[PDB]
Amino acid sequence: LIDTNILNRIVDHAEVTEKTGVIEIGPGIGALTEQLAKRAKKVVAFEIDQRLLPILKDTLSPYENVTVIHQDVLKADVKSVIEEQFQDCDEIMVVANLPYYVTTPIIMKLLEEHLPLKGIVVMLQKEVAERMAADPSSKEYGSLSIAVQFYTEAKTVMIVPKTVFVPQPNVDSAVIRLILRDGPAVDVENESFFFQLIKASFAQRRKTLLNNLVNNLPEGKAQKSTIEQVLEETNIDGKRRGESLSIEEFAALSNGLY
Amino acid sequence: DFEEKMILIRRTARMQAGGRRFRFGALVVVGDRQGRVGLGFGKAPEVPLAVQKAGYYARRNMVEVPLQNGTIPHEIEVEFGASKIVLKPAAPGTGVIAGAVPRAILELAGVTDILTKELGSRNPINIAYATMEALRQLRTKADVERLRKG
Amino acid sequence: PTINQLVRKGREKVRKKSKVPALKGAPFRRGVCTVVRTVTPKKPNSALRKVAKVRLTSGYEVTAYIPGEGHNLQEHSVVLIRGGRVKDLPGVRYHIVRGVYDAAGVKDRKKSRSKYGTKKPKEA
Amino acid sequence: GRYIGPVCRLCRREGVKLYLKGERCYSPKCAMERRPYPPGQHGQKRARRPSDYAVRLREKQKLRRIYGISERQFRNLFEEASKKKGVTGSVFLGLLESRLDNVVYRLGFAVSRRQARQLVRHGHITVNGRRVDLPSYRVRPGDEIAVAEKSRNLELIRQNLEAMKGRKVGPWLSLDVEGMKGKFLRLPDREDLALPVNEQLVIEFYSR
RNA sequence: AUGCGCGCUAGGUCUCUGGGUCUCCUGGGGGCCGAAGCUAACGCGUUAAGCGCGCCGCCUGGGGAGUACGGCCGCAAGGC
RNA sequence: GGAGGAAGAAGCCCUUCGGGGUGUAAACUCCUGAACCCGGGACGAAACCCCCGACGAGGGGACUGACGGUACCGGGGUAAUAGCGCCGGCCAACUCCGUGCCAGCAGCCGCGGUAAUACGGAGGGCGCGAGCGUUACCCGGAUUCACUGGGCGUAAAGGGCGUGUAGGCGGCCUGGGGCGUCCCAUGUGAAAGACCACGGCUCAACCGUGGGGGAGCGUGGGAUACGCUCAGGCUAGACG
Ligand SMILES: [Zn+2]
Repeated sequence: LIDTNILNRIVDHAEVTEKTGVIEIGPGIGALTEQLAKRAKKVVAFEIDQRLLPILKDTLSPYENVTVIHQDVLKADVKSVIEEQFQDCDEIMVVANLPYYVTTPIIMKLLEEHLPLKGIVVMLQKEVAERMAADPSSKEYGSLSIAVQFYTEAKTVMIVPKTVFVPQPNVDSAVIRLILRDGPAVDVENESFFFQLIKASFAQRRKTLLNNLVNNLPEGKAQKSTIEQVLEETNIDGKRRGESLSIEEFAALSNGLY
Repeated sequence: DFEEKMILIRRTARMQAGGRRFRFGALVVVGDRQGRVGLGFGKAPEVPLAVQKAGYYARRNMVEVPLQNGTIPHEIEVEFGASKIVLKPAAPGTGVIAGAVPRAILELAGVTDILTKELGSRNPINIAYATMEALRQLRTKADVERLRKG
Repeated sequence: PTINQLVRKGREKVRKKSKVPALKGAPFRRGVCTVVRTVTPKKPNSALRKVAKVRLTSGYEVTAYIPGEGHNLQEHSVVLIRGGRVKDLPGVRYHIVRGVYDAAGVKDRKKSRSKYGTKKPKEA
Repeated sequence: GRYIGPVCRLCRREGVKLYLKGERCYSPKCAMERRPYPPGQHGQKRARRPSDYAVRLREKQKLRRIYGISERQFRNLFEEASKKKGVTGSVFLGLLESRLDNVVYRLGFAVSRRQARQLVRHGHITVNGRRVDLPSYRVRPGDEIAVAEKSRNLELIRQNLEAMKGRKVGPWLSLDVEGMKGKFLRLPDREDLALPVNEQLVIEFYSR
């Protein structure tokens, strides 16, 4: 349970309109979904408890916008539901609250499936929120930043102090907005190869990029000199750490010697 | 601005025409950890109402503690009914040495270093009242000088 | 009382009375059972409690409670007796330690093995 | 015999990021980035308001697990600190820092305290040009702590201190990376550290 | 169900018994309401159960029990 | 053992049958090497005794180690013991299954007759750790023998009253004594233990050096405010 005025602020920062539709994940009791139905047009809920469901079935009886789908959020064809339910709305948003452990995988899935959205608004966790929206030359800059800027433009709209919760949590919270762009920032010859390269690059923070690339990559040892030469032709320093590089810097390397 | 914690919740009963009627009492201390404290006792049919009423009462029965280096200016012993409280100043880096009720009262007052003791009857309500009375009866060097010399 | 009265008479000191006379200021004693039987608790409780009438090394006859799930005490078993009062039983002030002389630690305990004998069960 | 076993379990119980593992607790796998709730079956269940005793015990436990000493040694250090002159809290914190394992960790020879203990134990570390192999050794202001001559060529130490290049050490310590050595300047102040601990709670805990 | 002596701390009213410059003033007793104060409360409150000083007697949870043994007193019951 | 190590391997338990808990623990990669094997190897031991001295103070000469081939050094070296109590409140830490005032638990309150976070088992979790619990004894909490620091109308507690012995206590104004009282100096208050500082065993326990503190008592010298005593005066207590 959260104070009734904060949820208003998150919904406002979602720029919800009487025309837009919203996908909400894990309503629980159903605070958020309530304060959506009002200003929204069509609310769809993916939720699997059978325990807090009677509470949820009740709380939404007033409205006729909200609908409940008793399906796994991860084991769902999001395309199918998005096309099926929303044949009338102009634009679509996603506003939800995620239950810690499985927060990153959901966002990753929704982004990789390139659903026709405008943006994602989630509470997430403060640390995760910071990690998502980071400039190239930060301290917390990492793989997650690459993964999210590859699909959207991300920024934290506000911060939620750990004090506003009745059950006092151990960690803080934030609110992040992720506006989808009309196509990826940079073309890739192979999205998979890009993903493995990104994960291999930021394996060890302290070590220089060249060592990480040579060691971490499964067949990097087989072709060591090739990596050095391709890096050299790109005008990127081996002795430089991978942290400083921007998206385009990595993209050129991803092109590299595929 | 004021933060709140509970001293105790109790449920009392009264007889009626074939049955029992239960009323809840709450003891509430409020403070700011700056040298101001308040205590209240709220009686209501329901627990939330009792808490609200107790806080409401405490917000007016207000006491300023003359703190200095986060400790009491001088020792004091105070009797309320059959309860006795003893408070003594402490050097910096000692900590609040008290029972539940005295610790709760003193922490909100901004007191950081004190040695306390409870004597006689140890009923929470009377201990709390004794603590408040002892806090009200504290003076500094300046006050004593003003009264004496003028 | 007046200070003169304090000088004249002073203050009496209280003497603690031992709750375990039989042990005679010893942690444990060795005894032999004479009667092994069961008794019933006071009004609030209702069960059958195993009690042994033990003759100790000291010239005392006492009743000791037998804890556990089951015992193997005959009328000639050498036992070790320990301090500890059983409230509901009116007259027993002593306990029997399991797995010492003739009493064996009760079988297949798994949680509280420090008490009740019970060498650790070796599990493959 | 120190506490050996799961680590980030404590990260969690304590509800605060205790850096007890090294650089893993800097990645997205600190076990506080994920699943940041108390360990166990009943980890996600509404928590009853903590008692004063519970609060004090938890604060005391937090501290103890940051430095990884026993209860016995912790109590002895507390008793020693209380007896001395000055604020008990500051003196107590000062004493815990002077642990040789603490210091070698702080200087950056190790990424964790658990391996700083190993390096000091195995005789890789020297004090005043003499081998010392005891994690509980207390260093005074003005002691020189270096790596043994025999251990200079080990890849672990080189990799560890290479990452230390171009990063400021604590104000109460001095380091020379080139010579692979360091000097203890003075006892650290209360503010100089940043341990997420309210020492007053520990003092009151031990007061009872 | 309140040990004795002394000192201090607002008054009002009824009554017993003295003395004066006689409608009042000043002593010594017996009660009732009540300042401050004390008490867990009932209540006490210049006749204190308030503020103090001096001296004596007594208490250390209930029952067993004012019981058992011993001693002293008494003709006995019995008492300490 | 250390670092790295999955949106999370099996087994077990729970489940709303969607997963979530054990859990970076593990499995694996890299790394350091308790034990163990070789080569050295102690401090504790310089005197007694002889050599010129003088038979002295001075200077030279050897002999002597139970501990022990131990501690400790120099190389080579393998991931190489974890248990115990508790989880209703006091008091930190919750869910299933077995039994149904039975078997039991219990330090107090009490729990057990179909839900029981209180018995037994399992999963999980707290606390300590080569230790952990139990019993016996002492102090504390106990201001519960109350000097500091309690009380006696009704909770236990005013003698059934008077006279009075010993004892305890005692008005104000000057003096003498200086017994109590206070102060100064000095002797003692052994060594070890307690405190502080420094130092030696790789640190600490342990030990060493130094510095004080210390209730009390003896001796010598000071003060007279209060208690005491010896002198004198007063009327406010008391007596006539
Ligand atoms: Zn962590």
